[PDB]
Amino acid sequence: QVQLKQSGPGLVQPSQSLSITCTVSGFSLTNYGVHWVRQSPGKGLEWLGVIWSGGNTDYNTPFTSRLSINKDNSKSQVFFKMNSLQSNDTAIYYCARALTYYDYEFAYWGQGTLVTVSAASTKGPSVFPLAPSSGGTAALGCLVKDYFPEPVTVSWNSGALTSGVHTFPAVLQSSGLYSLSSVVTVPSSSLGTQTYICNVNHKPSNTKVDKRVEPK
Amino acid sequence: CQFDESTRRLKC
Amino acid sequence: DILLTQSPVILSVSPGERVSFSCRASQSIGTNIHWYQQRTNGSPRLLIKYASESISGIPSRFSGSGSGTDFTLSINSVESEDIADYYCQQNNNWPTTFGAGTKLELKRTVAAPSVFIFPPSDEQLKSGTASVVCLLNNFYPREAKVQWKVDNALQSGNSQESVTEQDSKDSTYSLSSTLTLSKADYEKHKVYACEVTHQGLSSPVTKSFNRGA
Repeated sequence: QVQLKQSGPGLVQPSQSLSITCTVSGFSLTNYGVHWVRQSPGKGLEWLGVIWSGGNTDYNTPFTSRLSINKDNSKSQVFFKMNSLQSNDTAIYYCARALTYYDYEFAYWGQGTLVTVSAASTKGPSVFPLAPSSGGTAALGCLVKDYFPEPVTVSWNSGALTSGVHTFPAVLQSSGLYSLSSVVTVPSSSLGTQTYICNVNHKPSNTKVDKRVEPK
Repeated sequence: CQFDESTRRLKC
Repeated sequence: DILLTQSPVILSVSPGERVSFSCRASQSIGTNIHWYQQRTNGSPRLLIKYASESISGIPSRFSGSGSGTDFTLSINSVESEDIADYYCQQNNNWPTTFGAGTKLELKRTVAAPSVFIFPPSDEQLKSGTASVVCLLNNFYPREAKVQWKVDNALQSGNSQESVTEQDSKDSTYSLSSTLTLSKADYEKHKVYACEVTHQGLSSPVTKSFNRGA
């Protein structure tokens, strides 16, 4: 199968450079060009550039000066680098491949890299339990508090629990740190038999926490 | 409507 | 650069209904237009290429037409999994540009929320901060009121709300309201109440606990 997998999300300071690595499989960089697209609150979807099979590069006009795309055919890696970022350069950055080697209909996308431009510093979150205590249905969850920057991933029982899971959008607190809750509803009779763990990963800080959630 | 990086959805 | 205007910004339809998205170009671009779907926390998914040609693996209820400046993406019988934003992209002129997108919302029957309240954990109290969480689960429509009360005193300004996007299966929303206190304030009070107002309830529902028990 055809895939594109980009490097992790993270913080870049004002006036500093952004660097993302796009690793591909299911095809060869010598037969297809790799495009770069971003998606920002201010400007939405926005085509940035492309590196072709033969190594040539095209850059969208407002980025010719601060954009540089390179690759390594043998290692199947495309390297994205953009210089002197400002606040409005915060966006989801994607690498993508078209259907045919020369075209622009983007059938394959990377999972995206959320980039935050801020002179603040990284901070891992604390994880606190939302302990259960109607109609045989019990609610429980995890509180993922005081981290920066976005994002954080949450799953349940190492991916085995998905039904009834609600992970809420993060909200920015007055401290400038983010916070979210992730909940799941389960049968109350299963609280004695099953273990419920929320798997929290905050990649910008290499903070990885499994929190067991029990009735108090 | 503005795009939201947290949810990757438009927020209107 | 070609300007692409998608109309309208929000569409709200019911399951099984037909629905059309509109993408207009600032000048003629022939049939050089592509359509994309974006689900919650997803990357764009290619639906149609060159105005009308189908894409492998995309279900048949998706189709598109148009030429020149006026184009239409269509879903002839919409489903709950179709909840997403939809974009158009032109590539008749360099550089390729995207439209701003249309949000597709789904109507469904009124559903009352299931309310749960969580006191703060002793683990969090050790840092000197208390978070009281109120959960409104699986309700429709989105509008709802959460009123916090501590020892019958109305709380204002010290809570924050987060709402999920629409569920792809049952089309509901879920809401979290988090009331945040200092530990000193939390220890000085007893009765913590969350009152929920929603169209699906014939009375406000209150979930409360006494600190300790």
